[PDB]
Amino acid sequence: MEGVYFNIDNGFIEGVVRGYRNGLLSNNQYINLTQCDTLEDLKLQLSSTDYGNFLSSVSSESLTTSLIQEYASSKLYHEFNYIRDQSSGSTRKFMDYITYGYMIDNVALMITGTIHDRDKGEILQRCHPLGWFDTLPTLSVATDLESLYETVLVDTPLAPYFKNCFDTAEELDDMNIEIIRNKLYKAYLEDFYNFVTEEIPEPAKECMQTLLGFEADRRSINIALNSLQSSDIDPDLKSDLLPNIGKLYPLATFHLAQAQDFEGVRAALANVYEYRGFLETGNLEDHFYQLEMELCRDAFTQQFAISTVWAWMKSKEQEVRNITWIAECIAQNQRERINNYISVY
Amino acid sequence: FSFSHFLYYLVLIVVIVYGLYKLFTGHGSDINFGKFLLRTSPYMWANLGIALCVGLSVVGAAWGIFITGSSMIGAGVRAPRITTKNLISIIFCEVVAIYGLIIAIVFSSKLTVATAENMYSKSNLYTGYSLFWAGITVGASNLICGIAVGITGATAAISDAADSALFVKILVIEIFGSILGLLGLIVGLLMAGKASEFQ
Amino acid sequence: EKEEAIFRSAEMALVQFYIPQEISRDSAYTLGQLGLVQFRDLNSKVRAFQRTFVNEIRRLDNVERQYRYFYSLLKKHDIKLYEGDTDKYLDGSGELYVPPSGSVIDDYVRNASYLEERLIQMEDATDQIEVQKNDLEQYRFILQSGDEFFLKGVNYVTGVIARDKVATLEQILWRVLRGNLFFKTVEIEQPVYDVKTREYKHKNAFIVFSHGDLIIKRIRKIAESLDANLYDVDSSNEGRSQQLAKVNKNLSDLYTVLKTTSTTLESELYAIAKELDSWFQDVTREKAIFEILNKSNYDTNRKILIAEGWIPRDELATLQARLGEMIARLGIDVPSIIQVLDTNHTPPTFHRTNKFTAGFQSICDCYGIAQYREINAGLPTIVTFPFMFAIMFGDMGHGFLMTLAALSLVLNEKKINKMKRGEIFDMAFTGRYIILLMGVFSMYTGFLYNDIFSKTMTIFKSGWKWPDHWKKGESITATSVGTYPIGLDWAWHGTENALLFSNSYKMKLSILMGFIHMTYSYFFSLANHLYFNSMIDIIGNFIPGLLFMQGIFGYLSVCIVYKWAVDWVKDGKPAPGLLNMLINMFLSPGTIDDELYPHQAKVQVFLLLMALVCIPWLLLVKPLHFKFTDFGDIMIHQVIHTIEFCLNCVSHTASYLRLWALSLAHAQLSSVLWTMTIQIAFGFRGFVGVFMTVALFAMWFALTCAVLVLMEGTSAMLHSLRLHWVESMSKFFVGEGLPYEPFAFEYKDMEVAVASAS
Amino acid sequence: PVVSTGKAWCCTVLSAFGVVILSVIAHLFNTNHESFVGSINDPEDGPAVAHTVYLAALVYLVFFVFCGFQVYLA
Repeated sequence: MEGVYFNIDNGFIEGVVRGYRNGLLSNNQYINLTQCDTLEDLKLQLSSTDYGNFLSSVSSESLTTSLIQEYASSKLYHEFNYIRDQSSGSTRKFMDYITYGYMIDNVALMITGTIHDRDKGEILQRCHPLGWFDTLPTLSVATDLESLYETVLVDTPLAPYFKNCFDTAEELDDMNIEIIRNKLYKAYLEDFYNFVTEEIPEPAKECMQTLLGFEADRRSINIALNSLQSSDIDPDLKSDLLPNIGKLYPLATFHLAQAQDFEGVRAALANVYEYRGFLETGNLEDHFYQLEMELCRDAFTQQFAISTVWAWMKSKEQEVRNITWIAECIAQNQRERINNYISVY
Repeated sequence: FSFSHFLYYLVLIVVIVYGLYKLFTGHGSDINFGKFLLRTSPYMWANLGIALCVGLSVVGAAWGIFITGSSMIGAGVRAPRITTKNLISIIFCEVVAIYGLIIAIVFSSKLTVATAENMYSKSNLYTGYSLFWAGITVGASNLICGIAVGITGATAAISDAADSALFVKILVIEIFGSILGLLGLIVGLLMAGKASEFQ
Repeated sequence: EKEEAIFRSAEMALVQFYIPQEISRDSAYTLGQLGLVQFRDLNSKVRAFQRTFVNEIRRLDNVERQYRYFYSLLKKHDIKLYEGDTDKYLDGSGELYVPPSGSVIDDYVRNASYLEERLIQMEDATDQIEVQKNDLEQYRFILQSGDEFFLKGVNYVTGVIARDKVATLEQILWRVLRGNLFFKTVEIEQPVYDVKTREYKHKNAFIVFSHGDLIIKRIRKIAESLDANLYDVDSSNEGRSQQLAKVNKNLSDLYTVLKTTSTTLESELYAIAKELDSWFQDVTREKAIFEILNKSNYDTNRKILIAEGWIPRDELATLQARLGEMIARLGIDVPSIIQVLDTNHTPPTFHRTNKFTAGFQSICDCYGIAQYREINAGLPTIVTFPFMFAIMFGDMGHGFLMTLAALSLVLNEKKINKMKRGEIFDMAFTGRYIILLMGVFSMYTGFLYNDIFSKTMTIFKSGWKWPDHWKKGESITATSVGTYPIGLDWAWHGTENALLFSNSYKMKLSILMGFIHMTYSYFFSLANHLYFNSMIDIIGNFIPGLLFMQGIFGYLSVCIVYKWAVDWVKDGKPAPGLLNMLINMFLSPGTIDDELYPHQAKVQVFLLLMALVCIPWLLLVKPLHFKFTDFGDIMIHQVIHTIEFCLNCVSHTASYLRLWALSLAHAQLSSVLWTMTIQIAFGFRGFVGVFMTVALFAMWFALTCAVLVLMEGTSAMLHSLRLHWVESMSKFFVGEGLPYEPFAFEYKDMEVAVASAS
Repeated sequence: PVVSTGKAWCCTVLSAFGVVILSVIAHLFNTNHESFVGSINDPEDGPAVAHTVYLAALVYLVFFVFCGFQVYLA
């Protein structure tokens, strides 16, 4: 069984991340945060949680909605960097593969910001400190891709993912950079699924396979619903943007690659059982966040598994989205939709 | 390439070809496992039983101790009050080796010196066989018991760090998991009950 | 008059306080200067931002935030804090002083708010000079480099980059310029302290030669995107002379501007560094009293706060005798502001510890806080905990070294309890009477085991006699001419069967001491059940549990002691194996290999049958008395208590064999260390052998003081601790309780509060 | 001198226990004791090996008075 060899190098990590799980805000703590009047009341009410004394040394009057999520994210990222420094062998590779997906978003953000002639220093902020890679600010030169890959991207770990990307030889606009980002993310999800299948042991293997399948399915549905808009894409040129894994791959990605209107997407998801309750709703991303949280809650029942390191990392990032949504309503007096946070724990 | 599997397949090929050679030559009774059991000294079987009993019991205790101890130190960074509460999870893993001490104390009283004639008799061969398999039985049962109680102790430490009202309900599984080593002790003391010393 | 509360807990009382609002801030100091009231939270289920007295907390911890900023600003400019060591004008005798009154706290608040913006506008103006000092200091390094650094085939870029990024620049500029680069670099041996980041940052210079206009403008962007500081340098040597004479003369000017700007800030920090500590103590005592009134009710119709608090009942004559003094100070006749209330909550525990029981009580409190008015566990631990250590550490010589290491901490208590210890020497100092008793009992036990530094003593006459004569090398035996009065006989020393006799004694000693210890711990359960008036716990748990383990494992101890008292050679009967009849009492009942006493066969069957009727008499009488007055909360708990009480009898009585094991291994290592280090030097008569025994004695003494006293005295101490936490307190110690910890004032020590916050 | 805080005490304690133990060992080799001289594989000459232990006691006494003054400087 799995507990025999797991705790030789991952027992301290397991115990620390389960203790990190225990600081997730339950449903009553969000109600107590919702009842706050001003933002100092939100600070006092968050001081009685496992965030406690993190907005110390700020002010009583320099407290802003942006600053709250900056500090609440920096806490999360220091915790991730603490767990990754205590890992070795296969867990270190697992956490580097978690990091690469943020590196891709930093790459697309830097290339997009270079085109619109703006400052390098303002693209270097708002640029997600977890996927850093020290040679990143060198991407602000030489606005075509062939002078990017041949100078700075071959040394990055994103270098194997630029295989399907060299069909243009010109400069870049907002459409081409999103095509490059979707192709990089396809190659990333397929390589990380292949790493999970061949090298992670079983109770974490099946959990990470269903979590990465959910990530691939959400990418596929959003690429299909962002391609029926004011554009014209050949249907075999769109099947190169959909990842080859998940539970809607071998049939429904054939139909999503050919959907011409909004009713072609509802017809493609009508056959899959876990979906087709999603396209008649309020928000569409509030189904994906809810289903991701029900998947992450189910991953905390497996006790000897490193999927927990995923399931914590996505849950805590949901939590920082909730607090901001409360802090955007207290600072702006918009209490009408304040109870639309997403809470499972 | 699975080099150890290649070693396994080479051993199997050599065994099958050798036995088939002995059949077809006409000498299949030269591979005589019963004559090996009468010419081998009973002191070998008795001392392998004692040594493997205490060694395997100690190995199972140590395995269970690091399985429960790693998670108990990791779950004590945020909840340091679980430490002295969950110490009996380690106590259940460490009484596995005291059973191996007890078996090695009982069985070592039967290691007397036999005479040159009256050496490979029925009683001495019986005592060697009984001490060998009794030592293996209690040592293997204690290895299995120690690893199982260690897994349950790690899970109980995680559950105690979560909610303190859960440790009373996960402690029941460590009580079920610890009777296995005591049953191994009882069968080890009963397999060597009628065995005399080496007179 | 005042009770002792070391056998059981002290008697508590819940006290209600009706405090007027005009003396609410005043009486909180009176109840804080006497630290013997534990308040309880009456405003539960009220959110922390909705309680009263929350604006005062926000103002006072804004002041605490600013004081932490001041202490952090006393770093980077090494200025020591004042540390007024008069810890006497606040805490001490009398337990009643005068607090600062309102306007002093407001002067603290607006002084700390006035002085923060002063230090920010002086600390930013000093810090802006450093970033234009390091730039010109490293640009002065470029201008003194000779001619070979500036000459190799504008046509070059020059700058300073971190040493982390030199290989990255050279690799990127190799891939850009297609292998036609002329990169060159020289190191800088001193670290350049930056302010953007806050490390030391080994940097070095670089120069890149290329001819072009797009190529220079792209190499420049690549270089400055890797955080290199680029510079413009003339090509002629007169150009470097003019730039070294022009950029310098500004470094000395900027040094003069760096002083008298880093000097008034320096003097202001010297002004703040005096009496910052007293400010911090006053502000934290003010916030401490406002967090006690925060958990008490307040009426609106009448001007009355209502609080509850736990107090030891023998000190109800002290709240009245101090609050009368407080009212007599400022005369306002108030109507009976103390009332003793009857309750049905759980009061705290509070054992009084008086400096000799204190370390033993700290040892027993690491396991759990006792129930209210339960028998204390720290009172038997004064003797049994250093004496179970002594059996595992039975050496007359090592106990002498442990007493001498204990008396160098007891004979000077006053010098050490007023200095910092540091987490190992602290546990050595607070557990010094434990080490004293452990060493004394080690002397007694090693006198009975008859070994001093693995050598015997020979201080009586033996009970063994050797034959009259023999040939040199004959296996003789002794003749048993009597018995030996105290301890082991010294005629068992070499003897080639010393471990054959010497560990049948040491195995039975452990079983007897473990049985007597557990049966003494188990009567504390009867003494608890007879105090709390729980006559069903006597007949439901105590009596079957007593007849279970006394009918199995007490019979074994009677059989051990009786077999020693019978002469099995003068009588002509074979001595039976006690372990053999112990196994055959359960696994083959009725039969007897060798008869120990004349009616042994009926007693084995009666004691086996009695111990099997205690399995239905436990687990069944206790729940049914609940039903006929089952529920599941009682039945399943009693099933777990029964199959955990049984199966811990055998496990707990077998866990005491570590007494034998650690003693045997201690004696064996101390005997091998003698015969391998100091025994070698006894055969070296000469001049080389005088030096040889000095070195070999030094090695012997170092290993017998480090390996053999310290890290085996630590092992033998933590196995005696387990026998008290597990095998002793699983029979009387019921578990969970509430610690006392009243509301008092203490010195706060800012460095344990600045690192504790962020 | 020497460090005289962690190096003088570390030699004075070792030399103080070096005089006391080696003196009684040399005394128990001077008189035959059957524990120090009682075996066939054991020093034979008796009070001849008391001399070479007594000289080491004197050498440790020399170290004791030499390092005992070096803490007396302060």
